[PDB]
Amino acid sequence: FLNSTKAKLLKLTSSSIDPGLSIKQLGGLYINFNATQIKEKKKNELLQKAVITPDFEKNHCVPPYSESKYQLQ
Amino acid sequence: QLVFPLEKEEPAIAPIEHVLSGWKARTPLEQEIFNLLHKNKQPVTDPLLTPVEKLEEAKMRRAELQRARALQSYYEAKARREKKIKSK
Amino acid sequence: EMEDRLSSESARQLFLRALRFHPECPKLYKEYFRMELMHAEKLRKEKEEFSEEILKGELAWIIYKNSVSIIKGAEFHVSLLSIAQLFDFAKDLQKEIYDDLQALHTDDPLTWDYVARRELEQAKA
Repeated sequence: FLNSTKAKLLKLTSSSIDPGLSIKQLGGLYINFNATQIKEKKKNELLQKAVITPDFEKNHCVPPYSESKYQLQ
Repeated sequence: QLVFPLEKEEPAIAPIEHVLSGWKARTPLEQEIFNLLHKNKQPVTDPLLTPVEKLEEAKMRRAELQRARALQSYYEAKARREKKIKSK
Repeated sequence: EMEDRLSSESARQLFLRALRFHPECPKLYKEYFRMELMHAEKLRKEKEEFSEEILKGELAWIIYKNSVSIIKGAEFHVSLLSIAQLFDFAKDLQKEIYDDLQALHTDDPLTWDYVARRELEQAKA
């Protein structure tokens, strides 16, 4: 995909043109063409916003699970 | 249904080959490249890929287009062979 | 444009415009230098299957002089030679650039080193 030309099939030059940046140097393509990286990031970012935290065992009283809208206001 | 104004409009995105005709030369590199090209027989841009504004010299350019069109047939006719070869 | 659409002329304009946006990028010059030498190989095989100045690689030689003028560097001039050796045709072009390496680029260690390593390239011991 990045380098699969028909000039490769018809060998007419000893070399090809090299773009410095590569797919592997980048994160890679978003899509696959044969028989997940962002979903790892969403999974990781969501885990960082977790109520189970460092010093969770240290806490003496757990914060309440759910509160009414009136009490929060 | 009637659409006004009646005159049609060219699509939003020009496909490169139309764009490259508009460019000219100002830097010393492009001057020397163009001068060597024009003193020879080689053309600056593609005849078939780049359209132009719609006697004996015009016939020759038509002949040049046919040879250019014949060439692209040849490389494509060439390419199909190894594709059949690699399939085998 | 080159390797898929096989249009050498259209690829030239995309390169030439690219240099005006980025006048100082050496990578653009090397790839443009390589591109014209690729264009020479296509024409040499074209003549065999059936203008003289381009077939000699003159059109790529114009790039070499201009690129050296803008980029006054020892490593860049040696770099352009490396692509030149890769193309078998027009050895004079490799000869011309190599000769300019000693005369034009002096007082810099890299040029003298390259000449040494080229000379490097029980009885055999």
